[PDB]
Amino acid sequence: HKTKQRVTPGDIVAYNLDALDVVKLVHKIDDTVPVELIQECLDCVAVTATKDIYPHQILLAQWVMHKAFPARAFSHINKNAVNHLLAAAQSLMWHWGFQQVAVFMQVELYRIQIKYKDVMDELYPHQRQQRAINGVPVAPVNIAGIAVQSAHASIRSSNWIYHGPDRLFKEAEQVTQNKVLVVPATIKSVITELVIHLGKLNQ
Amino acid sequence: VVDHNEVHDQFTGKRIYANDYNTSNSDEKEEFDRHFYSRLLHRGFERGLNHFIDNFNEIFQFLLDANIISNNKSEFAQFVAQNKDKLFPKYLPVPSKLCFVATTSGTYLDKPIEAAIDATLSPIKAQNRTMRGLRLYGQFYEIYAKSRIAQKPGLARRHMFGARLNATARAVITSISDPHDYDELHIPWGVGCQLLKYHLTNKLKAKFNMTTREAFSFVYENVLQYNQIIADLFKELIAEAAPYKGMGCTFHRNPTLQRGSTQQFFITKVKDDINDNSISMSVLCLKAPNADFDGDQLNLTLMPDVYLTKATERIAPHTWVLSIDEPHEISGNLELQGPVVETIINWAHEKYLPPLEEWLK
Amino acid sequence: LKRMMPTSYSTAVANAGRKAFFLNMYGDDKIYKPFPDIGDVIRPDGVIFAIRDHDDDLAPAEMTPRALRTLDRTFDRAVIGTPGAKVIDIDIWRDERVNPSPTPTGMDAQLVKYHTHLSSYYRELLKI
Amino acid sequence: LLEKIGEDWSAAASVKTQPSKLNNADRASTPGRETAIRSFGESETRSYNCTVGPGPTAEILDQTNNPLAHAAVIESWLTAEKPSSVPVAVDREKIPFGGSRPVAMFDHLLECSGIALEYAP
Repeated sequence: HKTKQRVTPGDIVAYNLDALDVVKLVHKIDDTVPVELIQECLDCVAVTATKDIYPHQILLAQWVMHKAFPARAFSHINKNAVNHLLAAAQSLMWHWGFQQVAVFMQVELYRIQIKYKDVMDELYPHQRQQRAINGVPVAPVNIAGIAVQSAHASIRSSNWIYHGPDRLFKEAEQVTQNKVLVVPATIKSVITELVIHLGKLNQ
Repeated sequence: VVDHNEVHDQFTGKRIYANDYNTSNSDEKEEFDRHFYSRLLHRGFERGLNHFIDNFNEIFQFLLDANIISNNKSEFAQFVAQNKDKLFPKYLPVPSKLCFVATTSGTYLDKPIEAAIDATLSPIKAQNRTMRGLRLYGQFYEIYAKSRIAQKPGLARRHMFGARLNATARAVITSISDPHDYDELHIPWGVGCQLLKYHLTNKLKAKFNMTTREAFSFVYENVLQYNQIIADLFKELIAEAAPYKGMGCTFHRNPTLQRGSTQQFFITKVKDDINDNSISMSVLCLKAPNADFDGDQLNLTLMPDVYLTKATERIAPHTWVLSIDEPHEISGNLELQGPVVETIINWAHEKYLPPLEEWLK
Repeated sequence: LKRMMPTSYSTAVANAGRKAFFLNMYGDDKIYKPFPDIGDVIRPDGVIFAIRDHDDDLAPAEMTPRALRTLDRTFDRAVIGTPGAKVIDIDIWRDERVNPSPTPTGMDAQLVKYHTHLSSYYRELLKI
Repeated sequence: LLEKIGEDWSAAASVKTQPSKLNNADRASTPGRETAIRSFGESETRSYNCTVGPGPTAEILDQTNNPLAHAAVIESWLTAEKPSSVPVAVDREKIPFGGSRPVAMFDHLLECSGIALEYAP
């Protein structure tokens, strides 16, 4: 419930109260977001409140909205805070056009390729150095590639059940005979398209 | 006296009653020790350990023999016969993990921790080992109530009577030589910027469109730097107190013997000079504690509520005006200082007018 | 009181390795400077060489040029000193025998800029 | 000019707690000290028990020894429209008395001994 990296009690309750202000948290990142697009994701917090939280949702909510909320505060906040933060991240990824990844936000459990490497090493210049062997010092690998590889391993680990807005299910192309998700094969390409966009808003 | 059989069937937790009854330290000291461990007649019936022990009756006492050779107490038999259930049940509780603190290059332990011998364990030898463990239990609890409770650094006289309160400050003191009131305190910029942090966060989230991270950065950035917005928010926070002059606070002295050592004042003005780090106090309140400007650091606590500020009215600068020695006399703490009196002495006791003979002639 | 003005000399020391790494203050997005140079002025806030913890999965959130410039007052370890003060001396020690480099690339320019001069000075001092 | 100028001041609205709010290390990460000041000693709480009533002087210690009351005073400071002059911060209907950490520790240490400190008419 708490970590050994000691934080002051009293700063915890401030992040418990600022995480409920969804509209100010999404308008500090991008002010050109419609209010009904936030409300359609915000109405679904009453259904997923009795469910569990999985670390791929925490990673996708910690990556986005870092300009108005710290990522390290996610392990020191309650359930009603992370539900509103997942709804805010779902609305922020729905507005930006990344509909293939924003479905996996409010959900109940049942390296870098050559196309993006040149711009991902440009937007993230700080890379992780690797150990050489019999000389020949290899090029460093990107830490954001390790992060998106961990997110891709966390997404495809198990099957999923959608608990969210039906308009988001109708925007993206997913067929259904029951309420189970279908993971596409290009799901590693869209999240790398998100982080680069997350590079383009920050750098 | 608590029924030990009543506490071990109403636990409803993990229900691990067998701690020593199941383990045998067979490659279990790496798991059972660190994860778990890291009414005792021998306390009261301990007048028989001079050079001979009257408790050599080992097992199966069936205590009904009234052979009491003791001159200190006669109501001990009434204490026994009042509640006969004493060390009868089989379920004796284990102290929690919070009572024992285990790091660094050398594993440091404390000397009153001598209760781990019971965790490491013919009937005539096992029955002797149970009472050996019971005497070790008594020897542990007596020395833990003597060395960790009875001492002045301990749980009772240091932590059970309050220590290290929140929303507090400690700084040196100056005086206010101004036209002012008798209950006014001037908090400096560096003390007031950290004592009122969530108040500034609330005012910055209400008056401005800022998150709590940007508000925390704006608060912590302008501690050693003056700016107009934090000063205006301080003036607003002072002006928000409608029936009081400001925020109610308490002010202490480190030698606290008399009534005047603990007073209640009101924060009325935050200073603009960042180099001045001192709390400026009233002149008339300097006499009731023995407080001078000799480099002494004085403590201050902030009352959050209105009910707490109304309850702290019993300690006020007007409460020590009447003396506690004479029945009808105001005490000497109301007396003015040296340079306050000397100007009135030079003004009133001056050759100002001719005498009464020359005045009517 | 302007003629009675004492002088205070202070020394602040920090470490950054496998546990945690530095932050990018005192410069724009085209340079990296964890500390002011010798003969520079400290910022109006007293934060000098603030330290951020070492994580891997928070790379698009924390290891971005926007977050390296801003300072979080919580979940961090800064060093607060005097706002108006001139930097007099800088001493940098370095263990350079570890085969994995814990610090990422682009952050160890100003460190080795002092470390090479100190190593050359001590090398001449041992050579004499 | 002399030694001991005014620089050893302290101010802390919230201090880190023990895994009970004492910290002693290289504390130079904040402008000014952030340590809790022991303003309430034994003689101080004795004078606050005699002059102030015994009721409201236990709430000042219960707002520190209980972390829930320490969170509740910051919640009342951050949820009110006026940060100063708040009537009630910690109501005793949701967070009642009896959740002090050293008091419960002493009660547990005396309960493992086999006795209890209570009273009855």
